[PDB]
Amino acid sequence: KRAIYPGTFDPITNGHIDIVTRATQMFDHVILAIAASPSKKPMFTLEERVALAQQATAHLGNVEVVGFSDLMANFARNQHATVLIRGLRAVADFEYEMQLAHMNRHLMPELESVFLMPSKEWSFISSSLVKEVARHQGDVTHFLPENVHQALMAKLA
Amino acid sequence: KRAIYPGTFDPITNGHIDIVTRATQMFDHVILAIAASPSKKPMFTLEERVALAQQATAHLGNVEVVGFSDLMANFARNQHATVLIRGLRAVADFEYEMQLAHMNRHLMPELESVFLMPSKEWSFISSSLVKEVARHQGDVTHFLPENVHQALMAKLA
Amino acid sequence: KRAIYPGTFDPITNGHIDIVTRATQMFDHVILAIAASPSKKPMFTLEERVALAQQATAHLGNVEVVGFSDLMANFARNQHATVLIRGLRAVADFEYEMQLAHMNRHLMPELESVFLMPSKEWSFISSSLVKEVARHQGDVTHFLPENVHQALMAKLA
Amino acid sequence: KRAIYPGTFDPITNGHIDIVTRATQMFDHVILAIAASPSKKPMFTLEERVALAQQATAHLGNVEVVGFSDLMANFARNQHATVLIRGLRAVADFEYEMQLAHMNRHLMPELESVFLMPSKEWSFISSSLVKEVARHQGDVTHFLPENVHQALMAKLA
Amino acid sequence: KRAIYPGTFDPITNGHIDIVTRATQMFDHVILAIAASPSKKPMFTLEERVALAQQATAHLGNVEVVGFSDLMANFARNQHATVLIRGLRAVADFEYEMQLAHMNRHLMPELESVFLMPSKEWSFISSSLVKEVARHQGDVTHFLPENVHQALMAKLA
Amino acid sequence: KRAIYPGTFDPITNGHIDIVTRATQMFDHVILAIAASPSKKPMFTLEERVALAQQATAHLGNVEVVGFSDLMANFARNQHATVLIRGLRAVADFEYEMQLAHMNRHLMPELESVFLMPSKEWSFISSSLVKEVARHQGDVTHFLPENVHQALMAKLA
Ligand SMILES: CC(C)(COP(=O)(O)O)[C@@H](O)C(=O)NCCC(=O)NCCS
Ligand SMILES: CC(C)(COP(=O)(O)O)[C@@H](O)C(=O)NCCC(=O)NCCS
Ligand SMILES: CC(C)(COP(=O)(O)O)[C@@H](O)C(=O)NCCC(=O)NCCS
Repeated sequence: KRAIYPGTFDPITNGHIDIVTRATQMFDHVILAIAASPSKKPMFTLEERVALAQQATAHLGNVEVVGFSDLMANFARNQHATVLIRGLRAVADFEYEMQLAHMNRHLMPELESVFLMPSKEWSFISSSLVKEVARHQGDVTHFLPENVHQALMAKLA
Repeated sequence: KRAIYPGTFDPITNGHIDIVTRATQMFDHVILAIAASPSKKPMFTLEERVALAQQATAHLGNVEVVGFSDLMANFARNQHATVLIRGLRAVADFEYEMQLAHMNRHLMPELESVFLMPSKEWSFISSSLVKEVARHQGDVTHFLPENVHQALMAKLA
Repeated sequence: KRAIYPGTFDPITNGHIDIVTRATQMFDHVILAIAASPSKKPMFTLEERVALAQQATAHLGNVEVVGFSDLMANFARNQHATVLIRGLRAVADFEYEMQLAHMNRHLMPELESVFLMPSKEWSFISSSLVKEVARHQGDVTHFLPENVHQALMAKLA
Repeated sequence: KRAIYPGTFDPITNGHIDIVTRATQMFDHVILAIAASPSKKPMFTLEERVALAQQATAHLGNVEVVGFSDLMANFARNQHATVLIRGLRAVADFEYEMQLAHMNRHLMPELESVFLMPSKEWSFISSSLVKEVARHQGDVTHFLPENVHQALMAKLA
Repeated sequence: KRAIYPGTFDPITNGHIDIVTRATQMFDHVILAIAASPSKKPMFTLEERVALAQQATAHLGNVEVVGFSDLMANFARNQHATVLIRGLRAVADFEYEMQLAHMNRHLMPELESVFLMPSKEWSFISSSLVKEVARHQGDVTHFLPENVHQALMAKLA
Repeated sequence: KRAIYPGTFDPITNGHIDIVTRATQMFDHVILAIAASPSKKPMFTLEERVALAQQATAHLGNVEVVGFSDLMANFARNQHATVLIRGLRAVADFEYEMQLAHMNRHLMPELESVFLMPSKEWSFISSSLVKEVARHQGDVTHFLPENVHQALMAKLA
């Protein structure tokens, strides 16, 4: 059972770690796929995001961090993934998640979308807000792995 | 991995069959657990709902149908399940799901709640709606397993 | 074009009057159909709700008030209606509406469900809320047609 | 400023304690008003719910617990309150809140409805869920004040 | 009865065709109005969008495809439209649709907003996602009229 | 009791006036804080927005209009505010408001978020839509204070 957990992870947060950890307990191998070509230019580059994610999940043996470009479904297919991990926060855009799941099912029926729920601790935060806050002189240490915290300070300095 | 798909299944519809089927393709064994749910004054008795579900899933070798009146978390632990399956078809079916999911996580942290999405075909139906239509002699053959439709027909009028 | 505005109308409020009025300006004939809805244990009998609605819409020459206990789709077909009217005032009043709408489309595909939006003035009221307030002797004259308020006053205390 | 926190509190949970506490830090005096709510067939009698709330808030010197069967707006006016407190933990708990809020504003315009947000810890619980879990002998000590848990234990089984 | 169905239609999809077709069955004349001056620059130009829409609705006799600039309400007024067609997908932003409907009612009270529901087949897809997917090497043939499909390939080539 | 009511107020609307007025009736001093460095470039400059807001709230004695940059929470802290005013429209993005409230609670626990509800009159409009409409030759006089109306005409001229 190969599962894929795609996203921009710009940067990876404790919420992401929470989700991927829960996934590794259900599936044999989990590919943490980092989107290589966003439309929004990232705060961190693909290479940086991959490095941060690799370090943050170094302790997770069955987790593989890999960057990818173009369509996520095409990458999942080539990686032979049959499970698509999606984190559902309390503040998630449910309607959007439904569009995404149905579109991905259309593109690759053999890839089953599964939604996991993070701890209440990370159920109300998003990478978008974390960056915004950090960029505006706010403390977001609590939401990030130590390595990501150190990298973010250098990035905003 | 042993997964438990809990619900009232009063009656089990094609929507439920859709969800349990996706579950069996993902996990080794799936226990479709039917709760007594007396506070809901079910149309069919627990024994009836169990028989209907057993027949409706006879073709699924990895599905085991069982009834229970225990606390969901205790039953899951006692059934040796570590994954809890629930279907998501609408926003309303999200806030309520998070409460149960977090409550179950509190009672049994190792029980991971997984949410699956049904086919577009069954995204707008529920046991409740099917029963209401049937109570008015409307054709619901399209939404129920054969044995269940017969049972529902016989149960009414 | 013949349109049918179905509901329990227990009792019909100014919100309903608002919707049916917008309906008459759009379609040639509008049938305000009151469902028996026994499972809801209506405050007023079907006969009472029909009389209240008839009086409350006496000024609307294109509105016909009728009661029914049949399957909504069959009644619509038998009334020669091809448009089904429903009001939308909130998100909750959307997911539930889509289920009925898709179920009715399944039973009678030529019956097109149309959703209208009430005035801001009636966007937060419902028959249920009005009754609850009235049960506590609160002033609800503002939300109900004159004849309906009298009837509600008489019905209670 | 005198504020009134109305609800059924059947039973009062740690979530309610969280909300009322935030209320006392904001307003001089807070009246936790427990509605009879007979249509809800409360588990505990009004007298019982009042006693449970009184004990659960004994440490809060600015909180006054009272029971009422009157129209919420009239009781608020008669209690000389000008602020109405309500907690928000989910979307569902928003559309329903706006209806009551606008209805109360109609009955008593000077009564300003204020919405507070509970801690993440209590964002997914409700009296209803706690009771359902307790009816199945599940451990709910974590979500209820000590005296309330004892009372709930004694009330059941 | 003249109805207007406004949008950017960039490009027109099967969901749009579904909605406009349902509209032509209720109203005498339907103006498929294509927004001429978006803020987001279109994938296809206004002229292209009009050509694609005209071809895709060539079989619909009472449909008129027309481009317009500035305020939709001002165009509707000059076109003497009294019905404003809005498609409501399951994944629609309901709150936004309410803002839009109320703003348009403020601008032109004589223009009544009517919401139609597409088939379940097109209830979870948006032009936004279709473009995104196509632009990233995904197959979206299923969601577009043949002529639109051919035009999109040339556009992305 | 010092409360802060932050926002971009670009420009200030009747909805904003409604909310700040309700706030001044509950708290001793209200700081209407205008965001100085948005990401979206404003229609009106910070200086203009402050001037417009000052004029529009000139009649409100306990209201202080002040511009601020960087993190709102840091400004609130330095201003010694303990109440954070948030307006909740019927068309509000509730999930987003929850993210914001929780993030701000993390940043400054002593700042309590309180949500107020505007009149039904302003419950379905946003500054975003008002600007869009005005920019496209639509009448938005009804939603703005006279001074803001005059300033907007000059701005778009
Ligand atoms: C049956 C169900 C899964 C709900 O499913 P439903 O929406 O199909 O009725 C839930 O009510 C349940 O778990 N019941 C058993 C009693 C219990 O433990 N309840 C607390 C659940 S958190
Ligand atoms: C009465 C109503 C329109 C619902 O309206 P309501 O929200 O006003 O109670 C619906 O329950 C109905 O159509 N009842 C008739 C029985 C039926 O056919 N039910 C299936 C509807 S899909
Ligand atoms: C008790 C409550 C505050 C609702 O709270 P709840 O969600 O905790 O049950 C409401 O039902 C109420 O105000 N009841 C008193 C009767 C009344 O005036 N109802 C109309 C309220 S608009």
